[PDB]
Amino acid sequence: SLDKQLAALEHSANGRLGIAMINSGAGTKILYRGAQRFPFCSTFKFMLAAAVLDQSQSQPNLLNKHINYHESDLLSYAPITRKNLACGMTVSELCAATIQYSDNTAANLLIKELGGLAAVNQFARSIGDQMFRLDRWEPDLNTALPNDPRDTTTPAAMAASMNKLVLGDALRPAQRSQLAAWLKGNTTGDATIRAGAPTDWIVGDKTGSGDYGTTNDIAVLWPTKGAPIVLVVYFTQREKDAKPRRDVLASATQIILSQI
Repeated sequence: SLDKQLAALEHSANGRLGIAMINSGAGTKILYRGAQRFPFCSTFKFMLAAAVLDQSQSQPNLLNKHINYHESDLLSYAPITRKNLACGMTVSELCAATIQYSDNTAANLLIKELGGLAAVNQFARSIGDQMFRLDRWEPDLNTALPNDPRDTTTPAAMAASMNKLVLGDALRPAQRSQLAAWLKGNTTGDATIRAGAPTDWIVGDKTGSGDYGTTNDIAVLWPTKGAPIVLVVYFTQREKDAKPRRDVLASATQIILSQI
């Protein structure tokens, strides 16, 4: 039914579709391949910023530590860090660049600042997420090889972690609002979940893309008009150099939100 709809959609796009939708207002969930591993690509940056915002509770002044960096830190996608190379940036500025632009160098500077890759994995365990695993730095974590467990999570686990962080009480209200705000002001997701949603709902989201035409989006949606919704949509294809399919994420989103 909903299965056959999602199964036909993913078949028509030559790939595998991973979906978790949570409605905290009713508690209900919707899963499709919700316990299968998918390469998370840049959507891990949501967990990264949440880890910094988490620490900003213990250390308030963290959001203002100034980070100097070097030409050697720059990557192909580093719009904000490239611009500020000769001046450096604050931890809060790196978070915003990381979430709202998917700046790869900003992400790497934040990983190092948190205490390395192990620190991100530790943070996920600390909120009860046993599926998340970060194995590489940017941009290597986007290889997305089929059935490769590195840099993966499951849709259900990512949805549960986002729900706890953006809507649950894993963060204090200001941190939570800051995270929602960064998500809400994301500029990279106009053609994904935001497209398939009602046009007056407000959406906050983090995209990801990788090889194998991997196209990801994770979002909190605020209906005007009801209780908030967490939607994870992960999509990966069979051909290594396939074009991304943001339309498929749009189609999956309107198929899912039809059930509400």
